[PDB]
Amino acid sequence: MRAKWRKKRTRRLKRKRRKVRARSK
Amino acid sequence: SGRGAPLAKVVFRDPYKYRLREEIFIANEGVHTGQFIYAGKKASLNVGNVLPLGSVPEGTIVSNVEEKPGDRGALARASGNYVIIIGHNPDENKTRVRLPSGAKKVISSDARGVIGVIAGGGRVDKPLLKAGRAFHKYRLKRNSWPKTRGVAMNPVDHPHGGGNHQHIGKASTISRGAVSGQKAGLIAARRTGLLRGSQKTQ
Amino acid sequence: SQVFGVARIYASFNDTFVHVTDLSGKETIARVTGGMKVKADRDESSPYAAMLAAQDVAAKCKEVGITAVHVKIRATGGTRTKTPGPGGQAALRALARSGLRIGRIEDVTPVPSDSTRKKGGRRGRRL
Amino acid sequence: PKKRASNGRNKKGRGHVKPVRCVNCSKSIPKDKAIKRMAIRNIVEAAAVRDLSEASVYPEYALPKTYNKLHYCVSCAIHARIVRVRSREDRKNR
Amino acid sequence: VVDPFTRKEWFDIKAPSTFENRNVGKTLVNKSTGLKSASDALKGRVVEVCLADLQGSEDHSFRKIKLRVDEVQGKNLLTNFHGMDFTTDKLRSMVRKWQTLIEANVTVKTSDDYVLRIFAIAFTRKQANQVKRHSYAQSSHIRAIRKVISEILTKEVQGSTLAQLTSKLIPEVINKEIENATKDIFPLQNIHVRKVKLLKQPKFDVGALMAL
Amino acid sequence: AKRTKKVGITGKYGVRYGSSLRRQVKKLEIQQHARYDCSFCGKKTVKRGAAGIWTCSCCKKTVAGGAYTVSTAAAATVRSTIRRLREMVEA
Amino acid sequence: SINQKLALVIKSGKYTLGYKSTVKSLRQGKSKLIIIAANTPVLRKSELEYYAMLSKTKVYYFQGGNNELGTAVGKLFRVGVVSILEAGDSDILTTLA
RNA sequence: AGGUGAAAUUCUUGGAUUUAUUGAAGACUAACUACUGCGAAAGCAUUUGCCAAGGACGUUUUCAUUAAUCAAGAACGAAAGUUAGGGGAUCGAAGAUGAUCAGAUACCGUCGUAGUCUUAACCAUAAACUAUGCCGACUAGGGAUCGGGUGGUGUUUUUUUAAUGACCCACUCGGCACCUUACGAGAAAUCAAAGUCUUUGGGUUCUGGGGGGAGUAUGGUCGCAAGGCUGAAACUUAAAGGAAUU
Ligand SMILES: [Mg+2]
Ligand SMILES: [Mg+2]
Ligand SMILES: [Mg+2]
Ligand SMILES: [Mg+2]
Ligand SMILES: [Mg+2]
Ligand SMILES: [Mg+2]
Ligand SMILES: [Mg+2]
Ligand SMILES: [Mg+2]
Ligand SMILES: [Mg+2]
Ligand SMILES: [Mg+2]
Ligand SMILES: [Mg+2]
Ligand SMILES: [Mg+2]
Ligand SMILES: [Mg+2]
Ligand SMILES: [Mg+2]
Ligand SMILES: [Mg+2]
Ligand SMILES: [Mg+2]
Ligand SMILES: [Mg+2]
Ligand SMILES: [Mg+2]
Ligand SMILES: [Mg+2]
Ligand SMILES: [Mg+2]
Ligand SMILES: [Mg+2]
Ligand SMILES: [Mg+2]
Ligand SMILES: [Mg+2]
Ligand SMILES: [Mg+2]
Ligand SMILES: [Mg+2]
Ligand SMILES: [Mg+2]
Ligand SMILES: [Mg+2]
Ligand SMILES: [Mg+2]
Ligand SMILES: [Mg+2]
Ligand SMILES: [Mg+2]
Ligand SMILES: [Mg+2]
Ligand SMILES: [Mg+2]
Ligand SMILES: [Mg+2]
Ligand SMILES: [Mg+2]
Ligand SMILES: [Mg+2]
Ligand SMILES: [Mg+2]
Ligand SMILES: [Mg+2]
Ligand SMILES: [Mg+2]
Ligand SMILES: [Mg+2]
Ligand SMILES: [Mg+2]
Ligand SMILES: [Zn+2]
Ligand SMILES: [Zn+2]
Repeated sequence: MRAKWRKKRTRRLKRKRRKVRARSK
Repeated sequence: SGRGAPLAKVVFRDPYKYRLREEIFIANEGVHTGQFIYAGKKASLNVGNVLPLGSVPEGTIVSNVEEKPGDRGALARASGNYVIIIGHNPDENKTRVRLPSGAKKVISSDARGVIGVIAGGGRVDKPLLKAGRAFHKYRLKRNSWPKTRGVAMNPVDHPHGGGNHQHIGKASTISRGAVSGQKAGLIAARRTGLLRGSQKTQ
Repeated sequence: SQVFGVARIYASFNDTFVHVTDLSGKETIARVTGGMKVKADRDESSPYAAMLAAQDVAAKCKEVGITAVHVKIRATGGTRTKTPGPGGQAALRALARSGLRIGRIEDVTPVPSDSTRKKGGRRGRRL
Repeated sequence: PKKRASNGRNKKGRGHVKPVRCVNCSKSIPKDKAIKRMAIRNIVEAAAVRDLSEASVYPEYALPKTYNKLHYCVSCAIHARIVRVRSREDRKNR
Repeated sequence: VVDPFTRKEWFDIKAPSTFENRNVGKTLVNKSTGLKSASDALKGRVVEVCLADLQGSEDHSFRKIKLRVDEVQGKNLLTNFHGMDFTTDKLRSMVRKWQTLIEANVTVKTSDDYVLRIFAIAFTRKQANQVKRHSYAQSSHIRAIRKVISEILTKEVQGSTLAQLTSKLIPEVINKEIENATKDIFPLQNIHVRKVKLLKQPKFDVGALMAL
Repeated sequence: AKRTKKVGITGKYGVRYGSSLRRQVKKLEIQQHARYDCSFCGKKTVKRGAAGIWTCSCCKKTVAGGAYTVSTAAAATVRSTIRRLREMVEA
Repeated sequence: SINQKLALVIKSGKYTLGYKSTVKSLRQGKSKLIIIAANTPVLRKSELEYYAMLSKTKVYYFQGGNNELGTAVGKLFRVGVVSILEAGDSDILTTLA
């Protein structure tokens, strides 16, 4: 990881964490 | 009605008898009531005129062209459609011209075409959105609607018939030489699957 | 009382073209390349292959009997390289040294009015 | 630390210029930043030329030149030895 | 073993009646059958060559030319024109740093119906007393020059049919008509006229050419 | 006041057919129903009848056009193209 | 450009607008010029020039439609043709050809 | 023929590459081009025409405090990306591939979808940089240059003179900068502002408070989406960092 691809990482993590919520109610 | 292009009743003086002849063109985009239409070899270069193709320079756009001149129009007739003059062989007067489908034909340069594009183009962009809006499209064409897929039928009805699943079963592409009764699917398909690109063949 | 020709030489890298035409060119005569008088691919533009290219070409001058020629050196040009390749000033001093008589040189590398973006990408060829 | 007032090279008053392509590798470099040098090769070779004006027509006359203006990206302009690393003080001239 | 050179012919050409050395050289075609002839295949061609060899002195090292052959003419051909050019070497020999460059083009018909377009180009020059190292022009001058160079060239043609002016250029003349029209706006060091060519493929009207 | 925040003329279709088709259908439902200017009459009163048929309400002058606009991008360039080629044929 | 030479006549001189009114100024030799919007029909064009042929006046054909001419004469409606009766203090009558 | 350190994938006797003569399409604007110009910035370079806009200068013109900087709220905003039309020459994320390599769907080679142009919509981020808020005042020399004005028996321009226009010379206001040098500043690198500060106050807005966790979570909010804007804590650490020296 350097910043631009560490950012790409926590963009994927921030977005998979975002969509796992939708499976629930 | 039934056609997506708009027509155009144009009238001419019959040069061998005192009366008028109403010839019915397909309206190129831009022609209007009251406009004067010129029709012949020495006619000039504005949309709506109809000229032999050896006259118009390389790069014009014409429509309802003749494969053999005098057939009174066979090509580029659909809404938004047209052809392009691409070259002239003057001796052996024939003109090569590229078509909607991307193909290129060579037709006797004496062939008549109509300058411009056919009006009413862009019709396909809007979705039909309502099944009935298609019922009505085809009620003024022919009984070609709706299509029920062969895979829903019993094998007595269609080669795609039968099965305890809904599968074509065997390859759905048919060789051009199949016999009528068999030709249900992708006849003489030189490929299948998802393309990405377009025409201009060689 | 002597006649001429048109050399239209094309000195790239990886190959060298000497090709003499009629001043029209709609009829032209017997090209030889740089790879016809050697077969290596790492030795296709080498001056030693340009002398061999002018050799079997001038030898075919009097194939139905003509004498002399004009010259037009053109590098790759276009969008790419714009500078004469190696076998250029080799293949010329060959047919000068080869008795065929010449004059009036011109550089006709096609140079653009800065157009049609070039191969290599934005970071270049990274070697 | 900042190395040069002209940081990359020679632009103060613009904020943007259009880039040029390196003649060796095709790297993109903004024109002002590029290092331009004139190639005006004589059209004949090292010596190699007296052999021609024998084969010449024309009281010799000939001698035209070539003109390519060369733009080099910084990476290639140093590999090619066109430009070399100067001292910390040696670094401001024209 | 075909050797398509012995079995093929060798002809000649005049292009003009303008200058002195009207005759050229030669080439071949598969000797003229019933059609496929040198009569039918041949003379859809034209030429490209320089100028000093046209009119002698070497103040004229530049200037290629085009030459449109019209019709088959008796083991010869007289080729009118399909335009002309300059040298891709000598232009680069002019455009130097620390000076402005002007460039103007125009297109004109000839009264018959044969049409063409022609270019022109000039640079700035330092006055004898200059110490300003760059001699640049004010872009108002530049378009005021561009406007009046163009006014100078079109002044000639269209009081011209296909041939009528063709006569006029050779002695490097209009460069003085620009000069007397432009030594009040800015100095201007190089003036020339690089490129022409014909565009109309009109009614050939045979009776035209034979003047030459 | 403001009736629909986003749906405009396609409010008739309700929730049927999916948000994006209504947005495609919308764009051309506007062009199809728009009042245009007459090139001859000057008056902003030409709107379409059937597809490609555009009639100035007064001045009664009909012209052919695009299926949903009086003029397409294509025709406007082919108009500016034969007129480009026309000018070398005449001169 | 030349658009601009007109708005001086409006405060200065006097004018009328329209077919039915300028066709009078011509029947009286008192329209010293008429201006015709480009988009006006040619039938009306051809016939309006005939009056200038009889009224002993030449005409300047306008480069815009009835819309652009109205804004040019400084009004908010279509205008086919305008007639100048007295230019008063105006440069227009010299500034022609 | 191609291409390369070297090669291979590719084309070609229905004749490639090369040459000619015509033509078409789409992009781009070479060389001129610079320690030059313009714009608030992002940016802006072939011609001419139309539409409005603009700074500097000049002014013995008018108004007269109308101004400066700014929560909130707005306009524009590279490239990419989104949607839908047109357009698609080229180059070219993905992909196809041929090499290389221990492996190498990587750097190289050859193709190639999207994209690259565009219209109508979004989108609002770039090391959006001078990493230097804006307004105002003062504190050093120098020579250049762009635009403007003045001046001068000055050089070139003849129309028939002159007037302009180009150049020289002094000055001048306003720029893009630059060189010298610091008295002063500073951790230094360096700075005419980063000076006029423990001799600490001209006016004003925004931002930071050890390093991670983290621009994460949660709420809100804008977006169609990608994502933007706002933004913690538990926990964890004696460093992480700047500039210079050897
Ligand atoms: Mg990175
Ligand atoms: Mg049915
Ligand atoms: Mg179906
Ligand atoms: Mg079905
Ligand atoms: Mg059953
Ligand atoms: Mg079967
Ligand atoms: Mg069966
Ligand atoms: Mg089945
Ligand atoms: Mg199923
Ligand atoms: Mg090779
Ligand atoms: Mg390297
Ligand atoms: Mg460093
Ligand atoms: Mg500025
Ligand atoms: Mg920037
Ligand atoms: Mg009345
Ligand atoms: Mg009437
Ligand atoms: Mg061939
Ligand atoms: Mg032609
Ligand atoms: Mg032609
Ligand atoms: Mg400038
Ligand atoms: Mg240019
Ligand atoms: Mg704010
Ligand atoms: Mg944007
Ligand atoms: Mg963008
Ligand atoms: Mg698209
Ligand atoms: Mg493409
Ligand atoms: Mg890959
Ligand atoms: Mg690659
Ligand atoms: Mg490629
Ligand atoms: Mg916004
Ligand atoms: Mg910042
Ligand atoms: Mg200040
Ligand atoms: Mg000055
Ligand atoms: Mg000045
Ligand atoms: Mg003065
Ligand atoms: Mg902290
Ligand atoms: Mg912390
Ligand atoms: Mg956490
Ligand atoms: Mg949130
Ligand atoms: Mg450090
Ligand atoms: Zn490079
Ligand atoms: Zn109307």
